[PDB]
Amino acid sequence: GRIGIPRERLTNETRVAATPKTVEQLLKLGFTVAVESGAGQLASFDDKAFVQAGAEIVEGNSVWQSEIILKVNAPLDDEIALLNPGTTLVSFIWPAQNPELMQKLAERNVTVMAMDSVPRISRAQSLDALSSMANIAGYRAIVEAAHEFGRFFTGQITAAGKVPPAKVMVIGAGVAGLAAIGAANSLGAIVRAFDTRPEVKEQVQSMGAEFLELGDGYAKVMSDAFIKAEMELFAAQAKEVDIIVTTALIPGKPAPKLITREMVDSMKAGSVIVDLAAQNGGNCEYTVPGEIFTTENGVKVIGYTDLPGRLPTQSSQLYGTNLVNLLKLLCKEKDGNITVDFDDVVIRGVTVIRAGEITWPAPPIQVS
Amino acid sequence: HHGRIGIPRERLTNETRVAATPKTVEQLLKLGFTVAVESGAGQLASFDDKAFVQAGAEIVEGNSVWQSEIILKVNAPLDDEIALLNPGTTLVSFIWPAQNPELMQKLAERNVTVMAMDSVPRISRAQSLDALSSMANIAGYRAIVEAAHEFGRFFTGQITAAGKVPPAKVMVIGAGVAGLAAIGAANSLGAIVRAFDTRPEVKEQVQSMGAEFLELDSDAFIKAEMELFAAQAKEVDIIVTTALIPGKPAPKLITREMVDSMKAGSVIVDLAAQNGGNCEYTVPGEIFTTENGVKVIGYTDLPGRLPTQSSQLYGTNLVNLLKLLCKEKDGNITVDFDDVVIRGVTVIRAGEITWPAPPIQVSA
Repeated sequence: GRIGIPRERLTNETRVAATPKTVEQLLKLGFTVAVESGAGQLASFDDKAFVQAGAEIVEGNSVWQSEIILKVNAPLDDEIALLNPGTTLVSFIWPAQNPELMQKLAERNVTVMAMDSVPRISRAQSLDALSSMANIAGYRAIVEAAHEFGRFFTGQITAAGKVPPAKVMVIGAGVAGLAAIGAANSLGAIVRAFDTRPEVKEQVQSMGAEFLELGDGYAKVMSDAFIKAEMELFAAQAKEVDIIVTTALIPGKPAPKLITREMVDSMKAGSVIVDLAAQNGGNCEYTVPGEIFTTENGVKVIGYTDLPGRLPTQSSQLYGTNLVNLLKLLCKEKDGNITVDFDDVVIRGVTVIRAGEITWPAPPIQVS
Repeated sequence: HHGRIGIPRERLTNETRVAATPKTVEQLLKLGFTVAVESGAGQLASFDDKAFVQAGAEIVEGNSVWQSEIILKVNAPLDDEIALLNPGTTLVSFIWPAQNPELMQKLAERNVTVMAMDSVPRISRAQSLDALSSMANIAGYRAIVEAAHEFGRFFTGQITAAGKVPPAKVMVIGAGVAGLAAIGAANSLGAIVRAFDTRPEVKEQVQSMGAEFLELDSDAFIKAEMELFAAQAKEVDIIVTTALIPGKPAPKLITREMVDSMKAGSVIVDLAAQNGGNCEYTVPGEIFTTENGVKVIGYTDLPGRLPTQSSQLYGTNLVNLLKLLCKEKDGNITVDFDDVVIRGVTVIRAGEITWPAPPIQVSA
């Protein structure tokens, strides 16, 4: 029952699937652990920190001689061949967006658990890698914004006068949005947030932010009238806020253009936009994914797509913990053995390949 | 023109600040002056020509800015700028007369008056003019912004579904203006802050910010001070060090061995870098990453990395000096050497060197 933690080989990836702390937890579940030399380096975990935790350090491709492989990103083409039959791989996969990856992994005769496919039910929250990375992203977004911003975020009285607080608008109050509201409010900004779902109002307000206000709900938010009013709201806000964080991103779909060139052009010089939808084209029309773009009117549009990789220690610890929590479901006894029980809707949801046969997608959850 | 203030574009390599903003321009006109800003002077600080024009300034090209009765700058004029200073002009900028006798001589020969913003006496009624404090305040804030950007973990403690994350631990060395601003920024990010200062009178300030005022236990004092830092280096994630006296080599307070003992991924922001740094690993102008994975931030331009704020506060410092110099609000400068504040700041008066000012009793 050996778990292998490979070094992440996707260029510029800084995260690792286990930390010294998560390795201790993995051993308490009866597994042994091998970590590939250098795997945690960019996340500030040296080989010897892993050895202190009770892992064995291995070089080269011998980490792939393991019953279980825990990774962040999916095996590259040249890593798929190193998966041996009967191995359980746990990583991000994105099966819906990667049919060819699925076929390649299936031929290897492994069991694959995609961390993007954890069911969004209450009991799976300790396993939800998407929420873990989103929460880090929202915090990191405000750090990135403070870095690029040329003014105090924090209102204060100095001898040379009273400085006002920065004004921050956050579009989308899902997990990333809320984290951004939280970090912004801690820095003493006047925070404002918009979300199409009225249910989140009370949550947004408890964090200290203003909830912005403008045939089922779905039709409503899709209608020309609502979309016109929403664009008007954003145009007006753009004129008075210093920082905008946009988070409206659905996996696999192009991101909606909520912040147009014209809105950004209306902004005060030195303002910052952090576009957390950059990996799907961005919520902002000026966004160049992977980069900061500066407009003619002096606005910095931040479009990095690796915010969690920019908090690599935190992301590795939280993601690693998500994996521990999945393995707690897989290994209820002492004991180092994995049981893929499809009667557990969380397991069923996450398991996208089982012994060489594609089991994705799972059915709608319908429980008695 | 008489009563015209010229705001030149800064020429110093990589300078992003400007000596006036649209808001200070509004204040300057309220004092009876007119204002010419050299085109682009505010660009790097996010003040475009149009914002100055909207505030009431006139935009001028290159040299025209020097045809003003008053010139406000950040950095001292370069040789080719000095030659464009006309007799009777009043120049306000950082000057650093001790470090620059040659410059003092060249300005004197132009028969100008010079107010050195580094020479504001450290008495309480001059706080609103103290450009050194404005900049130190900015640097402490920005030091924490740089630390958070480079740090690979949450500063802020947090309960998550995937675990409870403790807050970052921050040690600030020196609780003068910059140290206190660092404390404040770190607090805003939810960090546990500890601070050390040799002056016991800052204890209540530090404790009032919810920070721990570290205690000890001349060669006995230094050794116990180094033992505190060595012990704290093993526990904290971020060290901000601020022990700097203008014109003097910075004491090495954090040694290579101390940094070598820290948790990997830790960050040091060394605000004494411009005088060699308090950290032995510091490389002024750069981040140096140690073999054990600690980032040592040695930037010497923290205020230039917050240029909009730096310009605003410094520009206000200049307004407040002109409020003293222009009591009638009529666009006329009157230098009154009975006021110790003006006597201190005035380093050349109409061609005559007046620095150093007679000895004075002060603060800190």
